[PDB]
Amino acid sequence: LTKSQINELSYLQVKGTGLANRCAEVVGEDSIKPKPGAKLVDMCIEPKAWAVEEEVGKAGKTEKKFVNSKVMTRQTYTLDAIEGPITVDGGKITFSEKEGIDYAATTVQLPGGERVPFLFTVKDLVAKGNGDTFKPGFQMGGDFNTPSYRTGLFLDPKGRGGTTGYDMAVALPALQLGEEGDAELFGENNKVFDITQGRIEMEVNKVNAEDSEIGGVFVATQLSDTDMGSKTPKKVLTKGIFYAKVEQ
Amino acid sequence: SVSEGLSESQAWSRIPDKLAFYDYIGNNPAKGGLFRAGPMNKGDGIAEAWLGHPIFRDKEGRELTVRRMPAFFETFPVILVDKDGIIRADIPFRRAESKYSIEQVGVTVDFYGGKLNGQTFKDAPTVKKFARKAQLGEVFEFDRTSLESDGVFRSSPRGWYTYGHANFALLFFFGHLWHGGRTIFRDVFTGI
Amino acid sequence: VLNPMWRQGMFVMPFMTRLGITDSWGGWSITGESVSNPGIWSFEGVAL
Amino acid sequence: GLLCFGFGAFHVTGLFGPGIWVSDAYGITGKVQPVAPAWGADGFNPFN
Amino acid sequence: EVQFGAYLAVLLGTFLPALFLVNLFIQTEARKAGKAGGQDS
Amino acid sequence: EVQFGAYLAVLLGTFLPALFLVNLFIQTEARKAGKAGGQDS
Amino acid sequence: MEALVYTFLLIGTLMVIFFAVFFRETPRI
Amino acid sequence: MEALVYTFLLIGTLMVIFFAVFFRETPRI
Amino acid sequence: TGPNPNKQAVELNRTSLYWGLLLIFVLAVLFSSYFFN
Amino acid sequence: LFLQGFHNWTLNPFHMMGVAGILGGALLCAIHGATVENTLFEDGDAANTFRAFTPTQSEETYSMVTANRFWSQIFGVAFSNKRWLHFFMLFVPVTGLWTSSIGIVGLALNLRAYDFVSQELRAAEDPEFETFYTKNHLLDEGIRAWMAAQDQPHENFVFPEEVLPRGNAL
Amino acid sequence: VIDYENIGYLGGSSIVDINNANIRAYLKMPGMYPTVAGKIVSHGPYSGVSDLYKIPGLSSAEADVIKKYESRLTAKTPSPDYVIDRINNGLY
Ligand code: CLA
Ligand code: CLA
Ligand code: CLA
Ligand SMILES: CC(C)=CCC/C(C)=C/CC/C(C)=C/CC/C(C)=C/CC/C(C)=C/CC/C(C)=C/CC/C(C)=C/CC/C(C)=C/CC/C(C)=C/CC1=CC(=O)C(C)=C(C)C1=O
Ligand SMILES: CC1=C(/C=C/C(C)=C/C=C/C(C)=C/C=C/C=C(C)/C=C/C=C(C)/C=C/C2=C(C)CCCC2(C)C)C(C)(C)CCC1
Repeated sequence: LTKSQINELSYLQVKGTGLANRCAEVVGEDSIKPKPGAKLVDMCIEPKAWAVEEEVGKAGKTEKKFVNSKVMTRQTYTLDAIEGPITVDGGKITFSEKEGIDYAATTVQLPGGERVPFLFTVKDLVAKGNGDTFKPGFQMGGDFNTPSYRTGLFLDPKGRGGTTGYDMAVALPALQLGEEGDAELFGENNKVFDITQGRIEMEVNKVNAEDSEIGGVFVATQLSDTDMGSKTPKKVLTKGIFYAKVEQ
Repeated sequence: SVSEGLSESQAWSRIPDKLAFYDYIGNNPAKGGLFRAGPMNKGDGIAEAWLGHPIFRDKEGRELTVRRMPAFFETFPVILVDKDGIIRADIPFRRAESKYSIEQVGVTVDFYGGKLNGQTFKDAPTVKKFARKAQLGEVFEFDRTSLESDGVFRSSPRGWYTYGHANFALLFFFGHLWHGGRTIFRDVFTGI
Repeated sequence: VLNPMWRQGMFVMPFMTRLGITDSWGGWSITGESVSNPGIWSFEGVAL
Repeated sequence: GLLCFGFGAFHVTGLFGPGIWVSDAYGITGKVQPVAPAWGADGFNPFN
Repeated sequence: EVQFGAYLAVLLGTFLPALFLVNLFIQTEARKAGKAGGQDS
Repeated sequence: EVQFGAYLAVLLGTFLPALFLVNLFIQTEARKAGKAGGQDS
Repeated sequence: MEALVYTFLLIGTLMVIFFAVFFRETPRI
Repeated sequence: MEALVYTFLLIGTLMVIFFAVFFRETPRI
Repeated sequence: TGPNPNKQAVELNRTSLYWGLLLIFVLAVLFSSYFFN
Repeated sequence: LFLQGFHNWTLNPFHMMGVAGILGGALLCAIHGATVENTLFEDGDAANTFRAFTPTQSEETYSMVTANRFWSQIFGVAFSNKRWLHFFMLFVPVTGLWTSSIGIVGLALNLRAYDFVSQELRAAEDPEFETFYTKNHLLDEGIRAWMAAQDQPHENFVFPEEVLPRGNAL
Repeated sequence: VIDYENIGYLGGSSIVDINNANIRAYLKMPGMYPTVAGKIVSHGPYSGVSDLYKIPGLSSAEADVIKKYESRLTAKTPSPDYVIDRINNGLY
């Protein structure tokens, strides 16, 4: 249902129903032709399907394929209320995300019991439209970075962390007291925090001009979580719908 | 040895390895666990050689000493104190507003009389490594591969004998009680 | 492909897969693909 | 005999069953499928 | 990971006393059956 | 070097049949003693 | 591999409990 | 460590042999 | 339900016990090394 | 709290035996009292059943048969021997206490059942493994570090704020 | 990281880094904690101390009070695990 219909519903009528994650649809395909200096006040990114890059053999040959996977977290994945300034460098629309709820912790489980947590985020996005007027058939694209899934304040089960916590494994004191002490354990004692990169490609669809709202379908591929450098991260492919409202 | 007149390095190099090995917490009988089976060598590995006595100095050329962990504790923080027992440096658990970190207060080590005799270190991570090593007795070189030594201490034959025999004595007190009572009450021991 | 059932010393699994048991509750399939909601007649269901 | 007839007609021919495991001559692409009976001399071919 | 000597300790300490007790019960019942005349000698 | 599962195989295969046979002999003797009147019931 | 030992011990204890309820000495007056 | 098992088995067999000679059923006529 | 008329006893001589013990121990001696490999 | 923090006394199996014995003793006391009081015989005419008893009595005041049947139908096993019943009541708490004492004698030499080496390792080489056991270890470290300064004034322990282990904002 | 190099500039010492220290560090300098330290910690990385004065919006009074303590401030390389926690370090 569209935003004009959800605004009619009160909070009591919505709680529990599970439509808080849903993105409002847009009707009445039209062209916006944004005035320079305008920006997107709201923006909801809802993933409809998740997949993880994996190796699987079809007929005796293995190749990189994206296998589907069910999400373990219940109804957290959707992003909303993203704002960013639209500009025109050479007659091209650039979203340039600036602020808003754009990260979302999400865990997905592969076939075979493997659990792959990842941070579904759109941060420092730079879109590059194929023109101007947000009109049926528009495409944005762009790149973004993904922060560390765990920040410096997180503590490992043994009490080790980056900004705080033990620098070594206190449970094993015999690893000390030996010239080259805890080394094999240095890979896990040392907590590193690196930002990854994500590629998103957004295609616009039916656009309402009266309410100045745009909707469409996006495809994103983001790098998964690395447990503070302990494990090599995976590759996550995601597709779904979106919605955004432009204020001029 | 200093009083008779000798360099500090050669003064410390005259200390026998056996005497320094006694001053190590891995040899403390009250340090192992009940179900940590096997000999001590299974706990740390076979001792190879003494690493030498480290000396901790700060920018003002003091002599900081690492507070040795007591027998009760299994995890003890690394704390460096001067001759009058005042904190001078440590390893912060939360390095946010720490005013006693080993980097803010430059601390250096100078090993005397051992495998590292005459060597000194000024770097930050290595000073921390050696502080953590020297927090528990002297520093030694171990072989953690001959027996697959895990990272955990174990107890002496002293502790094992004491434990077994104290428990046996405690049980035999009960045995004496029961048997003496049975001797005294022989006639009635069949029914009142 | 390079680590089949017979390579891992499985003795009972081949007899289950011969008659038609391929899916597993863990989501994987012996024929490589992935299974969504296998029924009761998976490996674990047969064992139970 | 009743059980054997039922297994052959329903659980192997796939009339009311998953079928049996059928593979290629070199074991590259094999999967479970119903098998039609062979009422001929080739029915006694052990590999048929 | 775990000590590979426990296996022997756990299994022997479970089986040997259990068989000892089963032996005691079986011989008690056999003596009881022998005392009473019947098909059992 | 050697397989660490043999220990269990060798020790169990030595002890369990031995205790089974000892059980059989003990119960046979107990039944024999019970059949003949005497201090043993 | 010790999960097998733990499971065996628990199931054996449960079986012993089972035999002590339905195969007990009947008390007679 | 298997030398202990081998020695135990051999000594146990020898003990069984010992018990079968000096603790045998006496055959009577 | 009732007292089964088919219940008999079980016997084993001491010579049978010695034979069984010897057999078990000798089998263990023979196969121990092969199991250890 | 000191023994829990420094020795992990709750993890010691002898303490587990002791608590089992003590709780079983309380269980036995309550259940025997209730069973005896609820199987009394009709030995009076008043609602107060306390006055229907005389110390110089020969016959039994409660039906052993009925109690045995009730408990065998409810639980599955029941007592059928008063001597064995009361000996069991004697035996349980005493052996619980003896096992606990053996455990304490073990602690006196720091021979404590503190760590599971296998789990400690497997947690050390992988920062994703977690059980309630490791959480208990963290609690022990916290209590030890925060309690030592005031518990042992003769040691003159001085711990700066940045040295004390603390979790997040709390 | 197992050892951040710039520990002393996190607030322990008299010199404080502007690209890593939390807002609680700007409490030794009077007249700076609210409406001034917040602006510094709420904006992006700075290559040098001079980059503070271009901070958008920075009022004059804020510029003056920063110039008063310009000697104590220092600029180091940003670190993600510390820049993420500039506004709310966690400790109270
Ligand atoms: C809980 C304590 C306790 C109890 C209830 C008993 C009970 C019994 N013991 Mg006994 N016993 C005990 C501890 C105990 N024992 C200890 C620790 C020892 C080691 C020395 C003995 C050695 C012992 C022997 C050798 C014999 C008994 C015997 C007996 C039985 C006869 C009663 C008797 O002679 O008492 C014994 C009397 C006492 C235990 C009381 C002693 C009180 C002393 C004099 C107080 C001294 C105070 C001290 C000087 C203060 C300074 C100490 C300070 C510096 C710490 C009876 C079953 C006899 C037996 O079995 O005959 C059938 C027998 O022959 N006991
Ligand atoms: C509802 C009953 C039922 C069903 C559907 C299954 C199903 C299954 N069992 Mg099974 N099983 C059952 C009861 C059942 N079981 C019972 C009661 C037992 C205990 C005896 C077992 C013991 C058992 C074992 C031990 C094993 C299975 C296995 C299996 C699986 C493979 C079946 C297979 O290859 O069989 C093959 C069947 C045969 C080769 C039988 C051949 C029949 C012979 C040739 C008959 C010849 C004589 C005949 C009288 C000739 C006269 C008739 C003629 C004139 C017409 C399959 C999932 C296997 C497995 O994978 O484990 C999970 C396995 O190893 N089962
Ligand atoms: C002897 C002949 C024979 C044998 C060995 C099999 C064997 C098999 N058939 Mg099959 N089938 C046969 C004759 C036979 N069939 C005939 C004659 C027909 C025609 C009706 C069919 C029709 C048929 C169909 C339509 C299907 C099978 C399927 C199967 C497979 C799974 C069934 C199974 O494991 O049962 C094992 C059963 C038991 C061991 C009986 C256990 C009984 C106890 C009381 C438990 C009862 C179950 C209970 C609900 C489980 C509780 C736990 C649960 C909640 C997890 C198995 C390989 C299925 C398959 O392959 O799907 C992948 C399938 O869909 N068969
Ligand atoms: C997969 C699975 C199953 C997972 C579970 C895994 C798991 C959690 C395992 C742990 C389980 C396990 C057993 C751990 C406990 C281990 C432990 C601490 C063991 C203690 C061992 C031990 C030697 C303790 C020493 C102390 C000791 C002797 C304790 C015994 C306690 C005990 C048995 C008490 C009796 C309890 C009891 C219910 C008695 C009821 C008696 C009864 C029916 C009386 C009723 C009754 C009353 C009358 O008055 C009359 C007249 C009649 C007629 C009559 O009937
Ligand atoms: C495995 C194991 C082990 C080992 C153990 C052992 C080694 C044991 C031994 C034990 C033993 C080895 C025991 C023994 C016992 C014996 C006995 C108990 C005997 C008795 C005797 C008798 C009974 C006698 C009789 C007689 C005769 C014969 C003749 C004359 C008369 C008379 C009566 C005298 C351990 C723990 C280390 C570790 C873990 C595992």
